Amino acid sequence: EVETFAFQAEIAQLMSLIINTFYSNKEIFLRELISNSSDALDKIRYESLTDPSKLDSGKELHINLIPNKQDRTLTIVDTGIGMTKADLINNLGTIAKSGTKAFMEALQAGADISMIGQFGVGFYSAYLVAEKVTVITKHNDDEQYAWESSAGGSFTVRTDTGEPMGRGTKVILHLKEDQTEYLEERRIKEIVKKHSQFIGYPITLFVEK
Ligand SMILES: O=C1NC(=O)[C@@H]2CC=CC[C@H]12
Repeated sequence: EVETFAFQAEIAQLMSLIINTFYSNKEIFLRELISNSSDALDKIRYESLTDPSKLDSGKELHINLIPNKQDRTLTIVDTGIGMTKADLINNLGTIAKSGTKAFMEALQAGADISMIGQFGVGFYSAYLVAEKVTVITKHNDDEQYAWESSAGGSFTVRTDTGEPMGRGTKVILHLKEDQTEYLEERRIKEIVKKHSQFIGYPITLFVEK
């Protein structure tokens, strides 16, 4: 059972802008996704200060970067608070609507794509380097879901049958053919040290086989 939804017109417009605009500084996608992971990890850590049982699905708070040249995927895994089904369909899209509008206005005033995170829609910077994005997520109050979109105006949501995560979010970047440099270890290290050197959680860069 796969459910297909339409993006809001404004969100689809943002995705087309990111995909079509000529912009060479693509490497900032990693900074945005790492920052999204750090924000979700902050949330579950704060919630556990008043409720230790919220960590029953995993005490570790960390971020993993997993490149896979065989599948041509780059995966950003965090053990943060995760996302409910309403998040995937309604809540994050409500927030992204006003953030997109502010992002569009700033761009016409001289801002560039690298400041996308200041408007709360940094996730969509993933489409600078990815033709398809899959998001596996598990919230303490909901089931494990798989979100997916190759842009084009629609996204799908399904109950995930893969390996259970416990809690957190898994963002799988199906990279474009000419963006395979972000599967190389030295490139990922250089980007992490350049834009994410002070993240308050351990970032483990997996290496390939
Ligand atoms: O992680 C994510 N952030 C988003 O804005 C996008 C839509 C909602 C949930 C899945 C994606």
